[PDB]
Amino acid sequence: VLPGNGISIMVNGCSGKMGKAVIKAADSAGVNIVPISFGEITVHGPTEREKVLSSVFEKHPELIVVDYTIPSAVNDNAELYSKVGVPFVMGTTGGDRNKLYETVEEAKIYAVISPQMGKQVVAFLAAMEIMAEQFPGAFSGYSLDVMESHTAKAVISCFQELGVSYDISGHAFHLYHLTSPDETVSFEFQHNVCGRSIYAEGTVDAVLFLAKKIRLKADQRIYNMIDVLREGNMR
Amino acid sequence: VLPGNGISIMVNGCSGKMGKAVIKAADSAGVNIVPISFGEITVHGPTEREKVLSSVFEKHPELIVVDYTIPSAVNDNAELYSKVGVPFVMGTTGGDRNKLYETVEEAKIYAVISPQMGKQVVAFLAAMEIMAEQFPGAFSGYSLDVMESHTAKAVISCFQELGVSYDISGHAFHLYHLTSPDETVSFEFQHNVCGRSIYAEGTVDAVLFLAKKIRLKADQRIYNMIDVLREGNMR
Amino acid sequence: VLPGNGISIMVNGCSGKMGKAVIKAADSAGVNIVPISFGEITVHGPTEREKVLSSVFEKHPELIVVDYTIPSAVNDNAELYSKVGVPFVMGTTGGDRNKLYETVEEAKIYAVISPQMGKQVVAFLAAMEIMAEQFPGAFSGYSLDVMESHTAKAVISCFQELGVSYDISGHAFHLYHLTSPDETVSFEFQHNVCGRSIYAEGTVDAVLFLAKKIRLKADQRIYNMIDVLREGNMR
Amino acid sequence: VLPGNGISIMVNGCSGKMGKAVIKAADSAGVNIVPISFGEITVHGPTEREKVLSSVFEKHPELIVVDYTIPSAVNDNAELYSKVGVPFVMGTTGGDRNKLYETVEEAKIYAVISPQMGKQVVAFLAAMEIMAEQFPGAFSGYSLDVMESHTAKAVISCFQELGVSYDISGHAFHLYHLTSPDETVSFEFQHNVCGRSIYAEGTVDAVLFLAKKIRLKADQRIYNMIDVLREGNMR
Repeated sequence: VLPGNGISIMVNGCSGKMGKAVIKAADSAGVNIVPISFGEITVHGPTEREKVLSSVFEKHPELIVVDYTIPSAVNDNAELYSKVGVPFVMGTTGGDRNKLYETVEEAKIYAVISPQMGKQVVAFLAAMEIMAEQFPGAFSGYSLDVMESHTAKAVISCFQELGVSYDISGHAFHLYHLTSPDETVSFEFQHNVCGRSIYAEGTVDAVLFLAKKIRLKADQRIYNMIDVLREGNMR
Repeated sequence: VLPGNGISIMVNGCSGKMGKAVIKAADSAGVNIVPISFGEITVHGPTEREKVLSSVFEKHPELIVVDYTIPSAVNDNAELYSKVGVPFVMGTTGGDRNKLYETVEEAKIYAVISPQMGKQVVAFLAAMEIMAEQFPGAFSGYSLDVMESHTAKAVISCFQELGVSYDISGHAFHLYHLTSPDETVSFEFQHNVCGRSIYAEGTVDAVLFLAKKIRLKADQRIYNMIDVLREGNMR
Repeated sequence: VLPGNGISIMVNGCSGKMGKAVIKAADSAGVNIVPISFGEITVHGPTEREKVLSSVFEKHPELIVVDYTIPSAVNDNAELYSKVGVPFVMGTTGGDRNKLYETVEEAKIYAVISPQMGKQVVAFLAAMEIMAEQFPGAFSGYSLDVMESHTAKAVISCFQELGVSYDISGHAFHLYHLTSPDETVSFEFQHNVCGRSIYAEGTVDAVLFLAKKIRLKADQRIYNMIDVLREGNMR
Repeated sequence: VLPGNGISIMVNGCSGKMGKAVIKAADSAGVNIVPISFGEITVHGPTEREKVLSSVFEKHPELIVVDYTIPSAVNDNAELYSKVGVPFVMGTTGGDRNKLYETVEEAKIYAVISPQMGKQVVAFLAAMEIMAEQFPGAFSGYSLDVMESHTAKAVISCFQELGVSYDISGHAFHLYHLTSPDETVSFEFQHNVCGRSIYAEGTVDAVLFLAKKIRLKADQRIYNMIDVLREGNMR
């Protein structure tokens, strides 16, 4: 019995390398994928939007849209989902973020919105944010050195809250090096991603997460990746 | 105005390389160090224990003992502090741990007891324990590889709680490597300590922490390093 | 003036993810790519091999074949190149390696044969082999720990020659950790590859290398990646 | 049969933390240590230098001096050894280096002079220098990032010779990170030392090395750590 069993997604972003990875991952999970898309699959022109989508959501009431698109399209693509009344999971970056949440909360529609869908990265982030809030000053006097490439903005925000001083594509690489005042203690965290699979699997995870909240007819309609993580592994 | 200003410690362990590091660190903090010790400083024979110590604690009511000693001496050295009524900070390992806490709670005496006093290591531990409890399963399917040398037992306990599979001297070294199922994501944590300075500074930290709880006449008498970390930097 | 300027390759392996990366890299270098292939490009059936290829090599005398194929095809695909008399660069693994060199040396034909074409990896290898031969025993008594994933067989051969004790897809990851006897010294080497671009660029490098040896009418006909590295950067 | 068996050293630097580590290491190797010293052991005033030392070197013809001292004392302490005619191993930094070699080559006296005595560090250096000279340009276009603390000047000299772009106490730490142009390949070297034991053991190694060259009545009188490494492990 697959866990995606009984769930359908529409993947608006079918051509992007991200969209593909999502398709691959959803297919593994047993999530069925409807063969229509927007701006094997039949892609659709950017007119007649409501009617194509309303009639899919009518034919597939278990449908959840996945949106991985363009910052200019966010506020537009969200105004569409809310008028049709279909839940969605959106990891796209950009747009009037305040207007985008406004749109969805007036619609009382169900959604997961997180510009970052690598759920393992989020967890490490959240730990280092809990640590910074629970144990203020614990690393007072330590220095931080960073190497990166082409997210780490919160990480430095935490280490400052912890008392430290400091000055989607293929690969990503992050290295953070904590040194003690007398330089006799070093901590080092290092992070390598090759591909977008980690983001796919987290998108699928939000999907499965969000199907459950719909089914349970939950009162909160809008969720983030931390919400997803707290539910536990649904796989 | 130093923060150790107004605080005195007796360092039972004056000859151990640890004891020295504590002395060095306490001296930096402005903590005054009484020149008597047990089993520059005048070391004392293991008889007449109560009287030597009672008359120091009478002469120095702001005294806090620091104990870094032998596992066989723990339950004995604690029964002494409680009869004199002097607060202590004990990082020694071993002994009947249940009998040792029993001894101190009957005395209603003030103490910090943590076999691990590198407070930065504790914080990382606590983050990874919060993460494991808040986000069950977040790393389901990841494999863990470990390299070590001559603590990491909880770390593997967490990563199992997070869904992962797996098979005091001079230096210490720990490396932990998390790999994703498709092996396209890696996290790596690495940890090097050279010396005992990190433990000294944390012992001093518990001391300053514990002076405050005494002064404030706090109701809880027995604390651990997590308690110390939650107070914030006192330096 | 591109450095691939004036050079043509045929890429037998046009469909493999490796073959693609080679095409991408050769295109950057200015290497022209003929649109025929074997077992945009027109792929050809596995019969009439000599005639198709003889007439390309007649039409394109500056042609160099690149072969990234199947171990069963090595000894066969090499017997073809030698009868036509066309230089090739082959990174495929497998086959009767002794029979494969026999085939080419009787033909007195020009070739680069290296199952490993990431030239940067080869260099590190060669350094650690020079070190092992020049400085026998230099790491006598050090221990070696290794983490890997899905090459490192020589690396351990070296470190044994240096006195140490020990027990093509998307990503690759290698970590090697040298620890001193008293465990107060650690060296750590770490190696991450995401993609096949590094192998492409080295294949192209052998190509440019081999065009020069042909042009200069050099007496040695068969080369490896070390030969390529000693020539210097040709880019 | 210890390998230091039959060899005696005088350790001018008996009080420095380095000198101690050397003593510890020489004692392990079976090297006998004479109980006189300069500027258990009896330390000597800085006058009557020649006579004290001439009469030790007369009483102990197998003596080899080890010098770990002050830059101002180098040129002076070397002029002393040469007039007495006693071999020495000197890792001290500073002084007129040209005048210091001049002094020793006129004396035709036997010596090892290397400001760096961690022989394992030297080996890695020499490999990366062989690599830079044998394979010019091999890392053309790679970027280099460096983290350090309180040597690496040659390392960057090599990586520039390899085509890369770039902008004695307790602990030491070095991390070097090589990234490919498309950022899909990373190499990382990392280096941690805690203590001076690694330098001691290399000093002892030069000593044993130098006893052999004396015994064999070798024609070259002045050696470096590379010479020591090429002999092989003498332990």
